Amino acid sequence: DCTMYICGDSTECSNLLLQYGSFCTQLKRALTGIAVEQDKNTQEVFAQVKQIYKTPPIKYFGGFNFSQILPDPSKPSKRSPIEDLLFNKVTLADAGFIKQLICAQKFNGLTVLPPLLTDEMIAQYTSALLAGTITSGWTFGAGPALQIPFPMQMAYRFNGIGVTQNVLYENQKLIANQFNSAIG
Amino acid sequence: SQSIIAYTMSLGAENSVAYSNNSIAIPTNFTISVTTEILPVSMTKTSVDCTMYICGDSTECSNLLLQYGSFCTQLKRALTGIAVEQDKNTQEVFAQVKQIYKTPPIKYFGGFNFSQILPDPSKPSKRSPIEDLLFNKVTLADAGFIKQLICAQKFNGLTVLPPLLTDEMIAQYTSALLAGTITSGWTFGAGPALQIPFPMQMAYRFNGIGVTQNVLYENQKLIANQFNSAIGKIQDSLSSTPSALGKLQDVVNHNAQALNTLVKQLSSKFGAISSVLNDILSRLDPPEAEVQIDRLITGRLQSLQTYVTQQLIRAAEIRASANLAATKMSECVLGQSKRVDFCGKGYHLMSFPQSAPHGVVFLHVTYVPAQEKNFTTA
Amino acid sequence: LSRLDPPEAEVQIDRLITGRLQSLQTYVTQQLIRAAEIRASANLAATKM
Amino acid sequence: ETKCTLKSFTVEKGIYQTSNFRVQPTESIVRFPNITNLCPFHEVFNATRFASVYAWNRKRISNCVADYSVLYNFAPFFAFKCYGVSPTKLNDLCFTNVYADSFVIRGNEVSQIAPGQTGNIADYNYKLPDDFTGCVIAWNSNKLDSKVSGNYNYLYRLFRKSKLKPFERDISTEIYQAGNKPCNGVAGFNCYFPLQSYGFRPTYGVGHQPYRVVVLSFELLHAPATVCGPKKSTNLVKNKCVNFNFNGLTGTGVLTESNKKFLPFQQFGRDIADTTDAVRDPQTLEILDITPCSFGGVSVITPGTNTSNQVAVLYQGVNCTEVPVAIHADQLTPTWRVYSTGSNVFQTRAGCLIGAEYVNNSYECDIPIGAGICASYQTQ
Amino acid sequence: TQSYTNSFTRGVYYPDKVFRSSVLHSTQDLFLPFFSNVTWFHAIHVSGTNGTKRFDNPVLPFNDGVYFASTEKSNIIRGWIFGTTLDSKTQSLLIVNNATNVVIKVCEFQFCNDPFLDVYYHENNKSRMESELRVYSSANNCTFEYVSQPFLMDLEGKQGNFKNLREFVFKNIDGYFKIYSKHTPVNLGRDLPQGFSALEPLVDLPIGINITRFQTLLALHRSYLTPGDSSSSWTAGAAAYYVGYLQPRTFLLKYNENGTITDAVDCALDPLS
Ligand SMILES: *[C@@H]1O[C@H](CO)[C@@H](O[C@@H]2O[C@H](CO)[C@@H](O)[C@H](O)[C@H]2NC(C)=O)[C@H](O)[C@H]1NC(C)=O
Ligand SMILES: *[C@@H]1O[C@H](CO)[C@@H](O[C@@H]2O[C@H](CO)[C@@H](O)[C@H](O)[C@H]2NC(C)=O)[C@H](O)[C@H]1NC(C)=O
Ligand SMILES: *[C@@H]1O[C@H](CO)[C@@H](O[C@@H]2O[C@H](CO)[C@@H](O)[C@H](O)[C@H]2NC(C)=O)[C@H](O)[C@H]1NC(C)=O
Ligand SMILES: *[C@@H]1O[C@H](CO)[C@@H](O[C@@H]2O[C@H](CO)[C@@H](O)[C@H](O)[C@H]2NC(C)=O)[C@H](O)[C@H]1NC(C)=O
Ligand SMILES: *[C@@H]1O[C@H](CO)[C@@H](O)[C@H](O)[C@H]1NC(C)=O
Ligand SMILES: *[C@@H]1O[C@H](CO)[C@@H](O)[C@H](O)[C@H]1NC(C)=O
Ligand SMILES: *[C@@H]1O[C@H](CO)[C@@H](O)[C@H](O)[C@H]1NC(C)=O
Ligand SMILES: *[C@@H]1O[C@H](CO)[C@@H](O)[C@H](O)[C@H]1NC(C)=O
Ligand SMILES: *[C@@H]1O[C@H](CO)[C@@H](O)[C@H](O)[C@H]1NC(C)=O
Ligand SMILES: *[C@@H]1O[C@H](CO)[C@@H](O)[C@H](O)[C@H]1NC(C)=O
Ligand SMILES: *[C@@H]1O[C@H](CO)[C@@H](O)[C@H](O)[C@H]1NC(C)=O
Ligand SMILES: *[C@@H]1O[C@H](CO)[C@@H](O)[C@H](O)[C@H]1NC(C)=O
Ligand SMILES: *[C@@H]1O[C@H](CO)[C@@H](O)[C@H](O)[C@H]1NC(C)=O
Ligand SMILES: *[C@@H]1O[C@H](CO)[C@@H](O)[C@H](O)[C@H]1NC(C)=O
Ligand SMILES: *[C@@H]1O[C@H](CO)[C@@H](O)[C@H](O)[C@H]1NC(C)=O
Ligand SMILES: *[C@@H]1O[C@H](CO)[C@@H](O)[C@H](O)[C@H]1NC(C)=O
Ligand SMILES: *[C@@H]1O[C@H](CO)[C@@H](O)[C@H](O)[C@H]1NC(C)=O
Repeated sequence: DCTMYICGDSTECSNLLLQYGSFCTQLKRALTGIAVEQDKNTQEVFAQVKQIYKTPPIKYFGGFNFSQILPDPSKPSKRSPIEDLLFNKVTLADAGFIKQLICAQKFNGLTVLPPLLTDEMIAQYTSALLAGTITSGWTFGAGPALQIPFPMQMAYRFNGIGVTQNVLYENQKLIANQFNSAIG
Repeated sequence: SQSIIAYTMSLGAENSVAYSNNSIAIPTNFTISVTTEILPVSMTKTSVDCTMYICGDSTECSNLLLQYGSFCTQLKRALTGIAVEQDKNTQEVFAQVKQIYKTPPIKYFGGFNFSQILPDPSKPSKRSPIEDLLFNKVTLADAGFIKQLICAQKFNGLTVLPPLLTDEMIAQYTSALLAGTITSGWTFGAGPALQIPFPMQMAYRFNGIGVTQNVLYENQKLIANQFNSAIGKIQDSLSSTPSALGKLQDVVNHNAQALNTLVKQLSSKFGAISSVLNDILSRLDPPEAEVQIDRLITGRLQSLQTYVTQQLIRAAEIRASANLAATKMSECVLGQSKRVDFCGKGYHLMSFPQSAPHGVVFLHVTYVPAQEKNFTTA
Repeated sequence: LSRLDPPEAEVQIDRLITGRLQSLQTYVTQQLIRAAEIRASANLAATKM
Repeated sequence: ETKCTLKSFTVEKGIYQTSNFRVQPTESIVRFPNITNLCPFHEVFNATRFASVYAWNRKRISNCVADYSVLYNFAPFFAFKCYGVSPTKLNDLCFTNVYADSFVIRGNEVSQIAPGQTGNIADYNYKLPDDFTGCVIAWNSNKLDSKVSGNYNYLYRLFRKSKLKPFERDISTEIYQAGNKPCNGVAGFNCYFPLQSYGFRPTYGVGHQPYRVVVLSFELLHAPATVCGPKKSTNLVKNKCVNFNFNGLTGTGVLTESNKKFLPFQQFGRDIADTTDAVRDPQTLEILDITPCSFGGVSVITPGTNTSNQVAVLYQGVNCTEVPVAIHADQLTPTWRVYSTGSNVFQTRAGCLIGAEYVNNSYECDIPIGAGICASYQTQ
Repeated sequence: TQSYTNSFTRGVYYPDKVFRSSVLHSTQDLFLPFFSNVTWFHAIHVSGTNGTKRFDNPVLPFNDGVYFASTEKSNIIRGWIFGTTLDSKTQSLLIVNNATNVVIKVCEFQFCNDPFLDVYYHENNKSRMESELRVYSSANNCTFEYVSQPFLMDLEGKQGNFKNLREFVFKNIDGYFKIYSKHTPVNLGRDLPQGFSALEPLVDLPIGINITRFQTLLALHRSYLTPGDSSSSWTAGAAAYYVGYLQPRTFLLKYNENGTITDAVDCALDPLS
């Protein structure tokens, strides 16, 4: 806000600044456009699905271990351990939670608006994509989700690079162990 | 019984899957769909004169401005470069072919019906009905056609140059590409155009996505009916929607708003006795007149620089959009794209380009599965 | 404002206002470029997803 | 000109923008109100009984021809500082109303008559506005207003409850309520008279001698004229690029009859630029119109300078049944008015082109022009 | 009597004297806020053929200008007095109309309150009231004078249905009294009708005087339709004489295509506005 950052609560300064014409309508329009673009940016990346899928109750995917990426029901925030570690690693400064010491001393017209998408439904979107991509393969991004056993999808993805499915169907245990070790 | 209610946004409809050990799902039917996509390609060119704007037909103000040096030679090269980039942007998207192809005299494509996209010779402009609707739906502000009321209020050094490629030869390019892609497949995107019957081309397009040609060769009638219905209803969807071409309208409106603000900034004192040069010269005497004119000159320079400062960023964004549009035209139109969710939603079949005021519109054809049943697999 | 009469307080306050205006324009000028870069990165991320 | 706009003796094939063209004015006209009477300025400066500061005499002036060049030998003019209106650039203006205020004060307080100044005289007796425009004239008057015993003829107010608004008279013979006692005309202890003396004697030095001041306040604003300088008006010309002097409004353009509905209280017309659009005739009362003269840019189309020395000029957005075909001296800013302009003439949507012949052929074009039009070098 | 009413959307005038067309220019100036109270006022002096003293025409403060609205038969409301204490202590004004004349001036009148009530003032029989000025009785220290055309040029529709609504605005900003006025005979019985109209400046002249008081001059020698009651504190009662105060506000005026004014928006009434 110009009228407080520039001329602090002064009537004479405001009247004298009015002689410069329309000079802070642009400084507000540009910032509003930037905020709108920032709100729009995080919607295209995540909102790629139409329906919020759910993980199956029992978790047996042919030996693969998805406990490190799938949501953890025990935690109140329903966030995966990797997501929790990522959140703890980064130290965010301000997020607009009604702050009402350097942040408190920026009461000169500088405000930080909060994002429209709170950081609790982004995790819901991520869980939805994870469930849809581990329970239906790649067919849920083109039409209706069609179920398929995970080893069959494994053989499909191996066949897509030039390796026949018998390799997987004979080395399933070793492949699962390697995947578990890597994800650990 | 009407009010304003505040609630919590819902992500979407809740759904669950029935994953198990030996259960698979297979569709027994399909559906052809036609979507649309709008991409800006360019913005209006412009040119600004320092002498007419800053110091209106006054010798003393021009002499005082001369002392500042090269703050206006710099403000012409940027605008000329912007104009050149805008002129080049429209060439890359449309000028892809080397020759111009003619549609065959008799229009029979094995049941497929293309009257909505082929040019209509009855109309004077030789534009397709969808092209005409898109042209009419967008309201242009200025085009630089020797105008000699708001546009007439710009005798302040502001002019709008006309594009090199008029919107009469762009339709020729669109017709050429469409005839080439409906009479030769994708073979004319690499070398010489080779003729091929349309049903065989569509059968090969289905074979591209992993479905054997017998599906087409036994369901040709149904596929043609669905294609005709989708092509018919896409025009109604475009016509009846409140505002679909919003991006082009925003591009048109932003430049007009910026120009209006730039014109209005002349009505500013900038800490001076008056905002008109003739009075401030007649009333005053040269000593203090120099100081007041210097104030006005520096104010006008400061107001003028921001215009090109924002125009450069807008031109960069428009150039990025034009590059994306050119890549999309190269990949979806002149071939079949295996990139997921690039050329429409679903498995890609083919595409049609259309010209819109300051932009392009793509008509993707996509294949989507249908009712499915479970089976037991090993 | 307290230590001076309105006449030259006017020119001093003009000096202060023009300095603050010049200091404030550059902020949004750089923010536009930063936003454009972030938008390009977001587009790349969306395509990659 | 192309070789001059970019520093080099060789210009490559292409189109370059060089400068701008605009038609020049041919004659100048002036139209001022036709007033013959001379309004009096002698007695305002020349009077022996100027009133005191607490009640100063005001003289309003009306329709006349004020010659602001003869008053200089009316007084020593100790201070002749004028505000925004230039003192020398005062014989060539037109004003709505002019006022003169006359009074005599102490010389030490002479500097206190200015915007944004307080003290004693400027808080209880006389106040000026912050945005005042006009002049002040102060000079010594100790020669006349000097009494050997005491000059008890001029008084001023010391005590008042609040400061007065600018340009306000507050004459009143009251009793000030100093202290707690509500005195009711005793005028004794703790209740003093609001007025005191101006005892002027030759014994006192500079600053204490009486100083005689007169202020002139102008009305330079958009309104019908009442007072104008001594200038002689001329005839009206129309449909020609001329310079006008409409009641102090200086500018250029073409004047044509308009169809506006200027109400009796409307004198000037405006658009959104703070520039005048329509004007009313000062002495005929006819509604006119103002249009800026034709102007535009120039582009020079030239091949390689090592191939030929022939160029073709393009005027942008100018339809050349107008001055490009009828070209004359003292009418075009480019001094190079040396083309035929009767041959090699083409009209284009992006402004008409001079120096090229249309050919119905069609090739790939080298130098773009615009609107699907290109130019190139070609044999016979 | 005295009563309250709603001003609706009335009291907007051409701020400047320059021409415009199809423009939405906005201004900041003294104005009458939309949807405020206008307080009625009625002076009551008629009863039979006997005195029946009235003690009418009370003091009214004059702050930031005053908006005027009344429906006089021909010239029932005549003049207005402006000043302080109406005595030989501080200067006061004298504004009063005539058939075709006006004699407004600045002076220091000791008193001029001589209504000269008639013992047969009842208008239904006779309305004999000629040369009932009884003003400028005394002048102590006075030199200012001014004579010109009177403010109002009344028109008759040959019947009382087309009652004129003489909307006036008075201001004293640095002198130059603005007398913005407009005649709108189209009233048909309802007070302050829904609609829209503008006001135009007529006269301007600077004098210099504080004016913390405003009063009117009525035809007390010949008056009619003055019912009496104890109406006060937001009640109703026939007055046919409105008074409104003005405050500095910001307005958004939509200039018409021809050059008139069609709509206005107040920028300090509702958040939607
Ligand atoms: C693989 O999945 C199994 C469950 O099927 C996980 O088993 C337990 O996981 C908890 C989680 O911290 C550990 O504390 C236990 O020690 C694990 N027990 C056993 C026998 O594995 C296992 O953790 C998963 N693998 C990884 C690397 O997390
Ligand atoms: C696949 O879906 C299409 C959708 O149109 C089906 O076509 C419809 O079939 C029913 C029953 O024969 C007809 O009543 C409709 O008129 C058909 N639609 C249209 C637009 O004509 C088609 O039958 C489906 N195929 C199978 C094998 O079920
Ligand atoms: C399919 O093509 C045919 C012609 O090849 C079109 O048939 C006519 O189109 C005109 C144009 O509006 C209509 O007025 C006629 O009623 C149509 N006649 C028949 C028999 O269809 C037809 O419009 C095209 N299909 C669509 C959906 O437009
Ligand atoms: C065939 O597939 C459908 C879904 O595509 C199955 O319908 C759902 O099956 C799950 C699995 O237990 C149930 O929890 C849901 O309640 C079913 N939906 C409805 C609406 O009842 C269907 O059961 C499958 N049939 C077979 C034989 O496998
Ligand atoms: C799939 O097979 C495993 C093998 O033991 C079994 O534990 C699991 O219950 C089976 N899945 C279902 C849905 O029964
Ligand atoms: C100026 O001349 C015109 C002649 O057309 C005349 O009507 C007018 O009265 C003159 N002005 C004055 C002030 O007499
Ligand atoms: C005024 O002028 C007269 C002669 O015209 C002269 O006698 C007198 O001294 C002058 N007075 C002043 C105050 O200049
Ligand atoms: C202004 O109002 C006050 C109120 O008490 C009054 O005494 C004073 O005389 C007024 N000013 C003038 C110039 O009359
Ligand atoms: C122009 O042509 C001449 C030969 O006629 C050659 O010497 C010269 O280098 C050329 N200049 C350019 C700029 O091409
Ligand atoms: C431009 O000139 C051509 C030549 O006759 C004419 O047809 C057209 O009306 C002209 N346009 C303008 C705006 O003068
Ligand atoms: C070119 O074509 C026009 C008709 O379009 C014709 O009138 C003219 O004679 C042709 N030849 C020229 C212009 O040399
Ligand atoms: C007018 O004033 C009365 C009280 O005096 C109040 O009840 C009413 O709401 C007011 N009207 C407006 C519009 O403010
Ligand atoms: C009013 O006064 C007159 C004058 O004396 C008198 O004749 C008349 O009776 C009075 N009115 C009444 C009702 O008594
Ligand atoms: C007022 O009008 C009456 C009647 O027309 C007239 O006799 C009187 O002289 C006028 N007043 C003045 C001051 O002229
Ligand atoms: C009415 O007034 C007239 C005077 O013009 C008088 O002669 C008459 O008696 C009065 N009363 C009636 C009832 O006419
Ligand atoms: C005002 O008039 C009175 C007459 O009663 C007189 O005594 C006094 O001096 C006069 N004042 C002025 C300033 O003329
Ligand atoms: C406005 O002007 C037009 C033509 O200029 C006219 O027809 C219309 O009646 C005018 N509107 C009025 C006078 O209200």
